[PDB]
Parts: sequence; C-alpha cells; structure tokens
Amino acid sequence: PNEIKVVYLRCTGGEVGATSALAPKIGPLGLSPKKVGDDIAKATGDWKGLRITVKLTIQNRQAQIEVVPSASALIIKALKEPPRDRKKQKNIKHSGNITFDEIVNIARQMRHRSLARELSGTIKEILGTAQSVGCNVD
Amino acid sequence: RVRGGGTHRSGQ
Amino acid sequence: PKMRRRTYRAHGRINPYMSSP
Amino acid sequence: AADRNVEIWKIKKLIKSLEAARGNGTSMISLIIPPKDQISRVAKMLADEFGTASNIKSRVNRLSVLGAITSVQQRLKLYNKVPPNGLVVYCGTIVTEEGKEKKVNIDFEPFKPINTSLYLCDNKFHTEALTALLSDDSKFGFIVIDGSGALFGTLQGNTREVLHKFTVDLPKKHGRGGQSALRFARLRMEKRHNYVRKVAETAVQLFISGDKVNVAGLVLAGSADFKTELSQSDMFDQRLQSKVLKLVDISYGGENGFNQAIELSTEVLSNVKFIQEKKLIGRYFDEISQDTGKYCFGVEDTLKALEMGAVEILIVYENLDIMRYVLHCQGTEEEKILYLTPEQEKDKSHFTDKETGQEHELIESMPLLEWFANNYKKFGATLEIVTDKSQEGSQFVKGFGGIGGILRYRVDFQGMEYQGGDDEFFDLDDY
Amino acid sequence: MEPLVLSAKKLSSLLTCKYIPP
RNA sequence: CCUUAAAAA
RNA sequence: GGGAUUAGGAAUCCCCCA
RNA sequence: UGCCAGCGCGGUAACGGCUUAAUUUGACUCAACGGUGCAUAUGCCACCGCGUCGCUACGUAAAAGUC
RNA sequence: UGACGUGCAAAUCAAUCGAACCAUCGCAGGAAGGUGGCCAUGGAAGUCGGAAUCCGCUAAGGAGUGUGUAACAACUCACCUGCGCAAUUAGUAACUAUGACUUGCCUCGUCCGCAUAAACCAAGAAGACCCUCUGGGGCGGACCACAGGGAUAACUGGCUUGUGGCCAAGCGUUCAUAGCGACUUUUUGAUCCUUCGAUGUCGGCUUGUUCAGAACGUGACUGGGUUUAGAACAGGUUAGUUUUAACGAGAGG
Repeated sequence: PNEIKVVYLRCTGGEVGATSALAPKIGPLGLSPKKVGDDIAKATGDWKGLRITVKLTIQNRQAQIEVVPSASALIIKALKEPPRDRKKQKNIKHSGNITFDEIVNIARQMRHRSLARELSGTIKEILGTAQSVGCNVD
Repeated sequence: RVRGGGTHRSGQ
Repeated sequence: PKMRRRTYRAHGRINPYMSSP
Repeated sequence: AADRNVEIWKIKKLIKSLEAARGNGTSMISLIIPPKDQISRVAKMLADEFGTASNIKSRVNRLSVLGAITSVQQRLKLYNKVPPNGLVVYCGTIVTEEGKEKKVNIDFEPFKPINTSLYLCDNKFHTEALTALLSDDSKFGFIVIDGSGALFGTLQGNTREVLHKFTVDLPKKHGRGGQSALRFARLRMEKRHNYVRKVAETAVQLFISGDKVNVAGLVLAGSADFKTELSQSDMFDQRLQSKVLKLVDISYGGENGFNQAIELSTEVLSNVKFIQEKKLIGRYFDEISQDTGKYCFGVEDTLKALEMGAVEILIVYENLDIMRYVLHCQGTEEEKILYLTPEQEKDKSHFTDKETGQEHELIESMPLLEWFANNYKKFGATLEIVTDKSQEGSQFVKGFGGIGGILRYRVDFQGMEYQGGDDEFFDLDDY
Repeated sequence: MEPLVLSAKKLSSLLTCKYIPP
C-alpha cells in the first residue's frame, strides 16, 4: 500500500546490509522482512562489494533491497581475484588491464540512462571510467 | 698678606 | 666731610654708620 | 609512530593477561626496579630475600619460591645496565588450563616512565601501580623561578625530571650606592627584563616546540617575587597563559624547592582536575540549556548516535555494571548484539528468542568500557573519562545513568521504515 | 676698628653640605 | 658481626 | 662480575670610586 | 567459605639453569647434586634462640623498613 | 633636626690640631549530464585533505573562484543569450619525598648558614668628591693637603635608537584578518658635545622608595633612603648645622 521515493543510501562493501541491519529497522507499526534476508546472499554471492546502490521503493510497507549497480565502481568489477584487503594495506593498488569485450556486452545494462548517440557516445563514455586501471585495454 | 692685628695696615 | 662711625655685626664684623649731612 | 602505539596496546594486552594470572601461595613474585638506580643493589636485596626463603615451613612452596627466585635471577642477568623508563619484572608459577600449573616470567619496557620501587612476593600480581601508566597522562612541565637562575623541571605522575637548570648573576640591592642609585635600579630593572626575555624565550624553545602544547603544567614556583611578574607580563606566553595552575612558595628554594613543588603541584593538580571536570561537564550543561536538543544520555539513543556521526564530546563515567555480551548462536543462524541493563541481566530474557527458543552461547567477555577503548578513534571524536568526585558528576551519574555525550547536531526519534532506514542506512554510511 | 671675619658660620655650612654625599 | 612477613598444641 | 669459607648473606680468602 | 569474608579460631575435611611445543619429576650442611610424605598397603582434593632514623595512626601502637 | 640664622652670640636662647704659634732659611534568462568522480575521512556528495583534472550535448558551464550546511539542500562568481674688637653624633631506606648511613648573598625566604648698613653690581665658594698606554679611572690586556682640567666620569640637556615602548603560515568548533598572529625618548646602552673659580643629588608632601612630560615638574618643605668624622666594600644596622631676597529557552536584564 504505502510507497515513497528512493534514497539509495548504502556506501559499503559489507554483506547483509549493515553489520546488524535485521533488527533496528523494525518500527512500532511493524514490517514484513523480504529482500533484507536471504536475497542479499544472491547479491553478496555474485555482486559482492563495490558499494552497490539500493533503491527503497517499499511496495507494501516493507523493505525492498534492489541489487542493481549504477556505474563508476562497476569498471572495477572486471577482475577474477577479489579475496578482501583487510585494512591499511597501502591502499592496495589492485589492477591489471581489462577484457577486450568491455563494449556493449558489459554496457548493455548501462543503456537505461545515458541518452545521446549510441556508438558515438555511450560505448565511448565507459572508457573514461577506467581511470583506476591506469593501463587501458591497449 | 702681612699677618698681625690692631694696626689697620694688616691684611694689606 | 662725612663723620665716620662703626657698628658691630655678625661674627664680629664691623660695618660703617657714617652720617650723610 | 602509530606502530609504537600498537606496541602500547600490546603492553595493555600484557597487563590484562598479567593481572588475570594468579598463583597459589606466596611463591608469586612481582618486582619493579626504579630509574637511575643500580641493578646490583636490587640483586643484593633479592639475595637477602633468597636467604629469607632458605627457611620455609612448607615442602612444595619452598621449591616454588626458590625456583621463582632462580628464575628472576637468571632473567636479570641478560641486562648489563638500567633500561630507559625503568624496569618492570614479574615472575611466578601460575595455574591454567583446568588447574594445570606452569612457571612464567613477564618482561617489557614501558612506553611511560615510572619512578617507584615495589617488591612484594605475595599471591596475585600487583599490577595496579602500573595502571597509572595505562592512562595517557600529560607531561607536567614545571618552571621553578629563583633569584639565581631557574629550574625547568617536569612531573609525570611519579617520575620527576629536570629538563633544564641554570644560574645567573643578580644586580640586587642598590646598596650604599651614590647620589644616583636610581640608575643602578635601572640596570637592575634591565637585567630583570632580560631575565624576563631570553629565559622565557628559551622556555619557548623547550616547551611549546611548534604550535602544539607538550605540557599542561607551566606551574609557577619561586621564593622570589619574579613569578608574580612572570604571569603578569606581556612577554610571558600566548595561549599557554591560561594553562597556569597556582603559585608555589618554596622556603628552601632550588631542587628541594622543586621537590616541595612536586606534591604541591599534585594538590593544585587536583584543583585543576576539578576545574577541568566542571568545565567538561559544564559544557554539556550548556548543551542541556539549548532547546535545540544537541545532546544525548543513557544507553538508549546514545548508542544509535554512536552508529551515526560521532558525538562532539563523548562523556562516560568509569564504573559501569552493564556489559556488552555477544549473542551469537553456535549454529550462527542468528547473529545478535545488544546492551545488557542490570534488570535484563537478572531477567536474561533476551538470550531466548521466541523464534526458536535456542539460547546463545558465550564466546568471550566484551566489557563496555573496554568496548569504548577498543576503537574510539575509529568511531571518531575522542574518548573521555569523568569522575564522580565533582559535585556535578554525581548529578551526571544519578541524573543520567552515568553515561552520555554532546551531539554535533540534533537527532529525531526513529519512526516508520522509511525514516528508520533513513537513520540506519545512514549509520551504515557513517560506518 | 678693623679685623675681618673667619669662621664656619652659616654659609660655610652648605660647603660642608656639598662635600657630604659624593 | 647478624638472621622468614611467606603460618602447630 | 664469577669461585671458596659459613646452614644461607656481609666479611675474609682467588683472579670598582659617584 | 579456605588468614579472604567472619565468630582464642578461619592459611581446601574450621646438578642448578638458559633455551624449548617438552627439555617429566622428587631431592638444599653432614642427612640434595594427577595433586597432597605437614592426613598415615592408604585418607582427602630450643644461639638458624632473645636503641637511633624514615613511612602510617592516636611517647605508644601499627610495618617485611634501612645502622 | 625649634627660635635666631650679614643673629644677642666667630656656637646664642689661647676661635687654628691626622702634628700648635712666632721668626728665619546594469538588468532579465541559462549555470547542467556520465558522476554523489578516485582515495582518505565518524561524515564532508564545487567549496577538510591527497592525487588526477579526462568529455557527451551545446548559444554556456570548471574533476568548480568566493559564501553556506554535520554533510546535502541553497544563494553567486568564471562563461553563455537578449535588452668676648668645646663649635653637626660521591653514593642509599620495601609507595613517594627524604636521608641516619657507607651578622642570610639570594630576600619583600615560609607557616646541608654566599660570608654565625651689608651681600651683590642668583649670591657667598681656584670642588674636602672624580681625574691629572687606556673611548674617565680601577680591573683586563672615607681624617687627608695643594697646584690644574669638562684635554678626563658621575646630575641634566645634545647626537645615536643598538635597547625599550608603540607581508599572513596559523589560532579562533567550521571560516586568515569579530578578536589575535609566528617566520617614540615615558626605558637603557653608547658618545664626551656643553658645565670642575660649582647648574645643591633621591623620594614624599607594607618598603625611604620609583615600581609592586615640564635641567630624571617643584629644597633662596621634610632628612626617610644615600649620608664626611662614632660603633676598603652598587655587605647590613644606628646618631649626624639644609644658608641669604525590549531581548533571551531560561538564567539574566
């Protein structure tokens, strides 16, 4: 019934929402748990880290954890070896080129909000996102 | 200055 | 020709009391 | 230099593991060797203790004491000269692992110097004397003015230390003088003036260093009147002038005068701790005065405030019965963490969730005060400790539960899932 | 009648005063 | 030249 | 600092005029 | 409960040694070189003798102090 | 420290002695998308810090110059379009400190003793002080007498201002300049120019004190500190002639 505009507040690489998100979120009116539970494992087990944004639509007086990434940090996703980094490890400069298929095969989800020319624009704009690589596709 | 007394010549 | 007269003063010093006619 | 602080945390872990340790009988042997004192004399007195231990009305206890003595003796031999910040030795034969008993020795060089002796071969380690070292005590630089130079000493709980000392010629009384003794008074005022200058500037070289305080003392101490013209002069100090404690008369003068200045500085230190307490709590009273609500108290909202942006001034009393015991199932089917108020400690209802009825098992003790100590820097702001000794402090305890803090800004009570997530996911943003 | 002077007097006293505090 | 505070009528 | 004597330590014995 | 809390009692029946994951352990003049010989096949778990100065308390008491 | 103080008086109410006397030698409109960039940070998403500073659209827009917010939000600027002639009196006790033991410099000490008619034409006065290779002398390298010197100090004043006094890294929760801020002679030194046949030197009108501008205001007032002889000293204590013509939550107000 009740619905409201999203706030997309997350900014963490952590699993299961906050360190203990399951309990504080409850209110006096009460609410029914959904995506906050096991569904996070679908995200943590596949799209871990990279501070993915989460829309809060609340379609039925309850939390709704959308799992879709925006951009920017997405360029980092193209790597096969992310076994944490703990803390204070010299900012861990993890980088090593990128797959040649960085084009529409990865950018297909990015098309929803970009506008302008396709091949002259949206496919080209992702190239500037890869400042973190420091080596380019070459 | 001659020394003496009585006479007025003294002190001259 | 004023008349000459003497008078005693401090520390035994003598000073004139001459008349002026 | 943060790694040295990590070493300090290691020293704290050593103090915890040390104090936790205990041993039956008088066999246990604590020891503390003072700075600037020969080790060999301590070896002689320890030998006298070995002679005292030569006759004991017990079997195993005799061999245990003598063995601890041989242990501290063999351990002592590695040193050749007295270590910096003194020496602190512990020895014994503690029992662990379901009554298993083993000999143990503990050595470390403290980050913070201490100047006291403490030999006491009785049960349980006497680490309380080291607890004063655990605090981040400020250096207490003390200036001891005199008519024949001045003594730039310091204090550090117990460790007195004279950073500098000197003597200078004094113009003194004009004496029989002459028709113009006043010019002699002018040269007197001039030498006194230079004494106000180059000496205090040398103090600027030896204390403030570089726009950062190294001392909280700067206590005056002089049999002569110079201290009265010291605090009352433009040439004195910037900012540091407010750090002055109280005048300290010295009947003998000199280093002995610095020695009386020690304990007198201790009582006036109690005084300025009183002002510091009344101020640190009084600013919180000023926060109470505002209708803006930029304040927090109790175990309730304050924790959620810690979850978000750090409180501008955390304020927590020492003793606190509440403990942060973890609520983690052995099957890990439901992680949980919550504060344990004493009524809940009696009820213990929270251990048994209605969802399954399983009771969470304890893993390791996690006291709330140490829980503040574990990573207060990570939480932002700075940790603070308040005593109940102040009259305002008792009001802080009985009137607020002994815990609270100054918020950077006002916070509303949570309500509905939207605002509740607006606060909680924001807490995640601050984490 | 003629002798002169010669004596400490009152005037001699200042001279005494001036040499007093050099 | 002296002798445990580290434990019995 | 390491031995020896003593039940064990000291000790002794082995290395400017205003 | 185990000189702690309490009422004369209460102190678990009121080769040496560093090192080492271990260097098993007992044994200190002659009379050393699983826990408890200070409960006794077994229970319980007496010469090695007897004022000054510095701390605390109201000359004395209270300490293991230094001569 | 009275009166007098060129007086009644060379001391009042052999006149000379630390070697006598005599003689001789602008306004309106656009200021935005990928993207809240990366990283650090409790948070800082133009405007805390670090690095980087690339482009789609387009008549404009920076990985943002200056305000603001905890941070956003918001308001603007770079750019863009339109309009009678005496006489001054080494090492150390089991908390620490300490240490058995092995007339006072500092000094205004607090509640193991540095060192027990006339004068005169400012006056009377050839300074009883200072001084007779040396930026005065001494050092380094005062019971006193006389002849002279501002050629050579101390009082003041003059010259000098070394001394003293009166751009903006940062502080100020945030923010450089609300308020602070690193890198003139009222002080003194120095000079000896003026004054040695004389310019009466201090303070005042609990410590004598200054302290806590006007010859270092004012002696043709005080003698307290200095202070010649009594008991060599910027070592102390004592007694010693001073002359003449509404607002704010409240508390507060």
